[PDB]
Amino acid sequence: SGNEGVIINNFYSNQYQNSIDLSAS
Amino acid sequence: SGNEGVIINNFYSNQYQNSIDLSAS
Amino acid sequence: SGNEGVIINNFYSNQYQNSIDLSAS
Amino acid sequence: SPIAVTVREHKGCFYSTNPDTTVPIYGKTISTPNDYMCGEFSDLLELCKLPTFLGNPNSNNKRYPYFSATNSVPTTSLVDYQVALSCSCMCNSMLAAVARNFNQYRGSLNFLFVFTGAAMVKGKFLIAYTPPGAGKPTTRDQAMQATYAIWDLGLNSSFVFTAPFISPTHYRQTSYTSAASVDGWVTVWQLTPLTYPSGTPVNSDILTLVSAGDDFTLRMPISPTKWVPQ
Amino acid sequence: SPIAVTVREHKGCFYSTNPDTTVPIYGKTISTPNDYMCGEFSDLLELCKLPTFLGNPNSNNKRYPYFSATNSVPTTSLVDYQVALSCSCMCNSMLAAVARNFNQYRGSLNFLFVFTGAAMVKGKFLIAYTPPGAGKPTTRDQAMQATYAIWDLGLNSSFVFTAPFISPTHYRQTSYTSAASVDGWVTVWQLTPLTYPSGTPVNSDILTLVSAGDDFTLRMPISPTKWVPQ
Amino acid sequence: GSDNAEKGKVSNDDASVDFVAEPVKLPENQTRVAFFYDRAVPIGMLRPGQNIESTFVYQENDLRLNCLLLTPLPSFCPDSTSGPVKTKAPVQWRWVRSGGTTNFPLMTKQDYAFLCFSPFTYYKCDLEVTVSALGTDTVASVLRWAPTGAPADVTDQLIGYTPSLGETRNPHMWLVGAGNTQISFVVPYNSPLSVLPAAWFNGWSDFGNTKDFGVAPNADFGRLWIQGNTSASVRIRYKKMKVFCPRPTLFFPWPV
Amino acid sequence: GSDNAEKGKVSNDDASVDFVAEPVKLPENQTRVAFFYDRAVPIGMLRPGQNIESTFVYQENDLRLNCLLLTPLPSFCPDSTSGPVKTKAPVQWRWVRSGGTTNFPLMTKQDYAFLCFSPFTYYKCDLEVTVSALGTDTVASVLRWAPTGAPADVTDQLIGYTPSLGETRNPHMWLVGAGNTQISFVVPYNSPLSVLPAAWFNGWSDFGNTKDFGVAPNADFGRLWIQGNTSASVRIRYKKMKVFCPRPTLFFPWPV
Amino acid sequence: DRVASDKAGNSATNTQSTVGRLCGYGEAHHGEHPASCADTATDKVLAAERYYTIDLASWTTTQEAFSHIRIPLPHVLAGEDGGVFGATLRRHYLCKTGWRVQVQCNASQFHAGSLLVFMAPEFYTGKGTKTGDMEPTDPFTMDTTWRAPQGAPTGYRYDSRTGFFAMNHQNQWQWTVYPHQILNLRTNTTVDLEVPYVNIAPTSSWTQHANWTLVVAVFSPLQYASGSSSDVQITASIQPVNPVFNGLRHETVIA
Repeated sequence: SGNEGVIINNFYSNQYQNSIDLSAS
Repeated sequence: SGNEGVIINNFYSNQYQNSIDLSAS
Repeated sequence: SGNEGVIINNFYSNQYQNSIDLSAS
Repeated sequence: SPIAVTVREHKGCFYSTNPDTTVPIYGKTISTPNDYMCGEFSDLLELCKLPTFLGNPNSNNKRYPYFSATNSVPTTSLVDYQVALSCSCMCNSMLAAVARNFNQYRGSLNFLFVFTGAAMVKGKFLIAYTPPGAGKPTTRDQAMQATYAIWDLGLNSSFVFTAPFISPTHYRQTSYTSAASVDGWVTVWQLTPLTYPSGTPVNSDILTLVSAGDDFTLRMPISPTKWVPQ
Repeated sequence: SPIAVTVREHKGCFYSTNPDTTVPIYGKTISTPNDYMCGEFSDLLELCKLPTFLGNPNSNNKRYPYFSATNSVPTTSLVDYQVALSCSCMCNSMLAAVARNFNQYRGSLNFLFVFTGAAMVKGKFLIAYTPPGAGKPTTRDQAMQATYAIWDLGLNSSFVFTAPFISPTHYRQTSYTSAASVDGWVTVWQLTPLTYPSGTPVNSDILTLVSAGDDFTLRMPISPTKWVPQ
Repeated sequence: GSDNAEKGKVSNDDASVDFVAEPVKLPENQTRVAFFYDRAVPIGMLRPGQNIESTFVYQENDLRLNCLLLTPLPSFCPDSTSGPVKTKAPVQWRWVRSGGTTNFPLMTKQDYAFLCFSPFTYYKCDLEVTVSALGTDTVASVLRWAPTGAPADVTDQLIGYTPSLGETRNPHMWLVGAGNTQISFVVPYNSPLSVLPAAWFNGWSDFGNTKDFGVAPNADFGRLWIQGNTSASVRIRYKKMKVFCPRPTLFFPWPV
Repeated sequence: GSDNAEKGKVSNDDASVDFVAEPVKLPENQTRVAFFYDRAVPIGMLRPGQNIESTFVYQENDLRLNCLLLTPLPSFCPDSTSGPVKTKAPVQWRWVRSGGTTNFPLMTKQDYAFLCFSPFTYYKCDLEVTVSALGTDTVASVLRWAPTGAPADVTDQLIGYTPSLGETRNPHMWLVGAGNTQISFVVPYNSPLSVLPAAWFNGWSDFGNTKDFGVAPNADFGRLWIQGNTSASVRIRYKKMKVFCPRPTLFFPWPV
Repeated sequence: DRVASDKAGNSATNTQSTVGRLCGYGEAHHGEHPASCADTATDKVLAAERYYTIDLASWTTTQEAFSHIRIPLPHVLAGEDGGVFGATLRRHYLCKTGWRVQVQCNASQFHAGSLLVFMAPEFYTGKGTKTGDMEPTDPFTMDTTWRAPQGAPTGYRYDSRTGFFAMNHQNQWQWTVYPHQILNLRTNTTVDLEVPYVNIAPTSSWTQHANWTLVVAVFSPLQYASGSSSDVQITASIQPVNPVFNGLRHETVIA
């Protein structure tokens, strides 16, 4: 969706690379 | 468990990267 | 056996990385 | 052939919190076996639920693990804790000691009261929690309008009072860093006077401890403003 | 396309013990065949189990591969080895020579005694191991209270005495680096006098060797304080 | 609500118990011993007493040493009725101490964070060490490490014009050249002990029970010696940390 | 307990044999010939006698050479009734020797660790070499290597203003530029011999049996020549090491 | 169910006001032999596995919040009062054990006050600074007089200076984090505790380390109306749980 176009795009785990989305309810 | 979030996280063998856990008994 | 603990440990072919062991007889 | 690489602008940089490991220089070393050990734990959070003592200030201003009550109904409150980890009467509880190493919290605080006056003594107290918006309560009557519970003395020595987590935001800052100062108050009042017989110490002491309730959590590990023990 | 890379703070750094290999500059070179060879070994530990000589000091203070006994029961001990790799009477045994290249040890030490007095000679000795806590033994009687074994002379020339590995910790430091100095003592006493007939050399010599026992291990390869042979 | 503290414990409630309310709990992991201590923190710094071409020698200067002890606990040149003996390798101290008149800096080295907050009696882990340059000049430096209890081998240069510290089979590091400025690495729990004392060791360190009470022997991760042209900030990081038998944290001053 | 040393050997016991006790053994690998010797150690250093633009020439200076012999054993400019002949390439010596009056440094180069501790008669392996810069100036250096027994080809510059050492089909290395300061690499067991003498070779090196007794011929891993603006510390590392026929280690001084 | 009895060899405790037995770290010493010792251990000595009942202290109206007494282990039972247990202990290099304790103290329904009774690992038992060596005094001896709390619990330095703090610091405001129970005059005359074996090593060189400490501390001051029995003692029944001994030798002269 955003301005990111790299295939090997993992290296750092997802949960580290980004804030964790979680729904209150 | 700890503060480590890298996928390709091996390179150095486990036994070299960390003290070896072993139970006396 | 020796002091080497790296997984991806090939890059250079074996025969180049080490003297070639061969038995006279 | 060599692999071509693009070297990122941030090179040679060191990260105190880097999510990755570094080079091992003494491999294959066995870690001295400790299978015999007991008492082990994994989550700082647990330490938080162990009730520890609140520091109650005296006129000459020195602290006690408790507060006192007697055969009277003090027009004002007996003690009043400000629901706020940063808050000072907790300065030295395990709860606060752990909390100051984290940026935010969520959930219930549990206030534990223990009656140590004589078996022959009786009476009732009114413990309350007042949320912000209308200012802190100045009378039992007002307090009684917020969240409260009546504590009756008797065979059972203690009482666990829960300050509910009532808030606009999913989380709350753990520290008085700038000034919205608080998240409401916990106030303790006499409902009825401590009553008793002749031959009994007229002034009873009530131990006051605090701890994180069940719902409770902390997050974002940080450093407190450095300090020096007295 | 080039692969983007994050260059770690520790770059250009050289590691004496780096767990990895480096660049090969003379490849495909056959290693001169040595299939004819015998006597090969893989573990330094084995060298450790080969019994070698203990250096016993003389009054004029010079060393012998042994100690002497005779037709008497010396009120004090005949010899006394301090169970401690760093220890000096072992200074020159293969056991110690290997051990000084490692930081810690575990397991049994085996003390080997060989009687070289005349066939016509007899007698009995009391070899003992005393753990710390109550100080080193000053009399056969005390020694006899710790771990011990009686050695009887006869047809069979020798005796293997095992100093048991009794310790608080799973491992023990191999070196006198600062000072807890030791792990107990091995003391040798006469139980009964060396007895014999006229025409026999009254003073018999007992060869004293030491070695790592079966249980025994070493770990963490290191460097000893550098030295110069006399 | 109603309970009894006497028995050693009490109901650990949430709002829903005493009132018409409920549990507001959300998932959350950041409060774990392991994760939490798994971040870098400075314990002291290293200052070279000598060149990369000479024989190394213990050296102090304005509380700075050319050698340091790998432990969270406080350390320094050994103390003496007559003052700390600065011609020697640092050892574990039993208290923190001001470098001089005012509180700071400190004469002693240590993980102040870990001290102000170690809610436990014993711990263990591997130690990740980072050595960062404090200066801007093309660097020429050698670093030697050794496990707790090992010989300092602080002997003379065997080969002239080269660093004595580099002359060992022990793990040593060689850093030199423009842009080459930081050393990073990890060492194993190398102690003879099963676990380490987070704060205090209620016993004597010698069989004669006359010395160093409160300090457990070999209760550290070894040490560092430096040599060359560059001073460096030294930080440690608790790897795969484990803690046992909970205990009280450092006291905090009550507001006047 | 009871036994007989005479026969060449004895029962190798543990506590459980003579007493109501038992085997306390734990797994452990760090004591293996291969693993143990598989770590880097300094044997000497290299000092350039000349520029990167000139014809190379053997050169000594305060015991430092612009060329060195790859062997654990002691080496130096060839000795002579009249003193070591310094206008020549180093060779294997039969003993270690003080650079001057006091014991250190040493005139000779060698793996002191390996000498003080080589519990075996013969060995073999590949050799991993590391050449580290002792100085901080932008480096400009050339390094030449050659297998045991090969011609030194220490001849004249063919191409003006360039390094003579670089003028060969032999394995050579070119290092230059800011931040570019260390050379690392590995060479094969290149000796004509099946195995090497760890210490002594009980025979003459010449058919006439008149010369160099105790030293086996081509019992080394070749050599290094250097040229350019930078001096360097040289360390070796035993790769896939193998040892044979156990023997006594270097004597250790009995306490006064 | 507030009435309980506990037997151990030829000894037996008994109480009519118990509030249960708090078992630290949720587990007990099982008497396993130490993997660090080769010699077969001496264990299961009935004569040594019982309650040794002794005097702790006299509680008075004078003592204030957090005043306390420290009892070191095994040390306090290493001598005479330890009977066969102490006698066997004195002749071994190493000992590994747990503890089971009952602290006793009665008053009346007209008395007020409360105690914090607990057990802590590696807790400072030093009495004072030894003039000369820069070390503590009598670490391994039980407090014979109540100990005053530190207003600022920063511990004790031996260098005769002040500032910052010592590793022997103990912050009483948090003492309830240790395995414990509260002895409240209006509720109960006894407390029952139990702890496993913990330590920096598989077994212990007891001769030089008091790994566990039994601490009795005041929470709310003793109080009573005139006429009410003024004399109040605190005693205790201490029992070694599954003691295991290794490294037999000539006897350590505790004496």
